[PDB]
Amino acid sequence: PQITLWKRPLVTIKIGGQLKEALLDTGADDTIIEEMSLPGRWKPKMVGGIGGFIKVRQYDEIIIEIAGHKAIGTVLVGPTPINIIGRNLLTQIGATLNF
Amino acid sequence: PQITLWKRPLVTIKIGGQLKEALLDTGADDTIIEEMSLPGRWKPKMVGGIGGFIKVRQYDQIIIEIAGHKAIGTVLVGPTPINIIGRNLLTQIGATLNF
Ligand SMILES: CC(C)CN(C[C@@H](O)[C@H](Cc1ccccc1)NC(=O)O[C@H]1CCOC1)S(=O)(=O)c1ccc(N)cc1
Repeated sequence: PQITLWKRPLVTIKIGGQLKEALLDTGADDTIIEEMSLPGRWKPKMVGGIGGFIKVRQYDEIIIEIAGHKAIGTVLVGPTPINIIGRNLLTQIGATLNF
Repeated sequence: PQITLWKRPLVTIKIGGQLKEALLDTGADDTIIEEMSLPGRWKPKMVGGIGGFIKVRQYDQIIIEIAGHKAIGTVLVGPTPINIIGRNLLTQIGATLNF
C-alpha cells in the first residue's frame, strides 16, 4: 500500500502468536514491542530517545508478520509506550519513503 | 526521491539560512530540532517519546526547506537526540510510505 502521513501509520502485526497494532517508524533503528513473552535467549539492552532511555530485552531471530508481509529479525521487548516497527524489519518488507 | 531504509533517512534541511542534518521520522507526530534561535513567539508543548514526556518550545509558521522541498509550519525546539522531521512537515512535502 501507499500510506499517507496525515495520521500515525499504524498497521496490524502478528508476533508470538498475538495480533497487535504497531507504528511503522522510519526514525527507529530497531523494532520494539510492549512487554510480552518470546522464546529463546535474550540479552539486556538500553535504547533511548526523547525523554531518555529504557531497558529492554533483545531477542534475535524473531518472525513477525507486518500487514501481511513476513520478516525475521531482532525484536526488543520492554516498556515502550507504543509498539514500533523499525528499520531492521521495514527493510525486509520493502518499505520506502517517497516524495 | 525513493528512500530505502537500510541506513537512517538523513537529509539536509535549511532553517534560518543555515544547513542542518535531520532524520525523516514517520514515527514522530511533530518536528523537533536541537536548540537554536527562531523568530517570533513560542508556546509550551509536551512531547512524548520512548522515555516519557518532556517540555519544549513550539514555534508556528516557520519556513524550513527539507531536501529541497519547501515547508512552512510548526517546529519544536528542545532536547532531542537528533533533528527530526515529523509527520506535520512530511505531509507538506508529500511524503508517503510505500511497500
Ligand atoms: C527519537 C527518534 C530518533 C527515535 N525513536 C523513534 C521515534 O520515531 C519515536 C517513536 C515514538 C512514538 C510515540 C511514543 C514513543 C516513541 N517518536 C518520537 O519520539 O516522536 C516525538 C518526536 C517528535 O514527535 C514526537 S525512539 O522511539 O526513541 C526509538 C529508538 C530506538 C529504537 N530502536 C526504537 C525506537
